Amino acid sequence: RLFDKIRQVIRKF
Repeated sequence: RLFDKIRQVIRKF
């Protein structure tokens, strides 16, 4: 969901 995107970023931070 809209979070699937909030997860990717974590990869960056």
